[PDB]
Amino acid sequence: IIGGTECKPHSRPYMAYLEIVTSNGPSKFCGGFLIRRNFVLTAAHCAGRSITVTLGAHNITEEEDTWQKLEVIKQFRHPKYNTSTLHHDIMLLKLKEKASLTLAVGTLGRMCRVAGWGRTGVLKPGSDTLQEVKLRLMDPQACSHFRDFDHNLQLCVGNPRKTKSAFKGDSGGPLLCAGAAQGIVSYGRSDAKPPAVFTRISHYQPWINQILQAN
Ligand SMILES: Cc1c(Cn2c(=O)c(C(=O)O)cn(-c3ccc4c(c3)n(C)c(=O)n4C)c2=O)cccc1C(F)(F)F
Ligand SMILES: *[C@@H]1O[C@H](CO)[C@@H](O[C@@H]2O[C@H](CO)[C@@H](O)[C@H](O)[C@H]2NC(C)=O)[C@H](O)[C@H]1NC(C)=O
Ligand SMILES: *[C@@H]1O[C@H](CO)[C@@H](O[C@@H]2O[C@H](CO)[C@@H](O)[C@H](O)[C@H]2NC(C)=O)[C@H](O)[C@H]1NC(C)=O
Ligand SMILES: [Zn+2]
Repeated sequence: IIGGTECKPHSRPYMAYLEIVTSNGPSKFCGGFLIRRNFVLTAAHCAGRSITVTLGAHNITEEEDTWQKLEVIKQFRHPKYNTSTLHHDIMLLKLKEKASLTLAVGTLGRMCRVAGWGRTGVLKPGSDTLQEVKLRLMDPQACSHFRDFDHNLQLCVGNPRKTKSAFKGDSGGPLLCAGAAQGIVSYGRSDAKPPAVFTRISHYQPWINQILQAN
């Protein structure tokens, strides 16, 4: 998160920190959010050979009693996900067991909010703490330069006259507008100039329900 502020610890108890393993590189990291006690929603580009989810985190460097580190048994990447266009950048992770509900862990032109442990600048490392930024939902014309952006599938997020933005490592986290999840961090410019592209969750609700009912 660029231009955000550190959250009060555990103030976003649905937030999930993902560590993604690949067979041919080191760990990669994403966000996500707990939508059922045994399901996490995130971005399809966060898929890997294996994933561990950490719920209840604030400072991801300092293990504490709120932590619940949970195995993912199965990854459900949207079947039309496209690795070039990042159309349909959405994925459900089924956890091996249902999470415990605690104070720190629970399920989930207007201004929306996005939180994450990602980089705090183009050349800065990922944040040790959960950060949150308020971003403006933009008309789709603001994202035209993203040639594969589609207004029906995606949201256009972030005033280009502000530096505020999600960035690397924030992929998969939710954009909340009026306390409801509307977007998923997907992609943007390498130089972090807003706006960025989010997955429009509403489009995918039938697919989400289909997976949840079959698993
Ligand atoms: C995740 C992210 C990123 C990361 N990022 C890169 O850093 C990056 C690079 O080259 O280093 C490239 N991409 C990329 C990924 C996909 C892209 C695409 C660009 N463009 C321009 C495009 O049309 N597609 C489909 C990235 O998404 C940048 C800005 C914002 C955000 C977000 F959090 F807001 F989503
Ligand atoms: C997040 O937690 C880590 C671990 O407690 C903190 O890292 C310590 O930070 C101090 C000074 O910032 C260093 O001198 C120590 O060496 C660090 N310890 C370890 C184990 O690396 C970090 O400051 C915390 N970040 C917060 C709360 O913002
Ligand atoms: C991912 O999306 C790309 C971009 O649309 C697809 O590539 C296009 O596929 C159509 C249909 O085969 C062709 O007519 C275009 O020429 C292709 N364009 C490019 C730039 O290659 C691609 O097929 C998709 N991949 C998957 C597996 O979904
Ligand atoms: Zn704590």
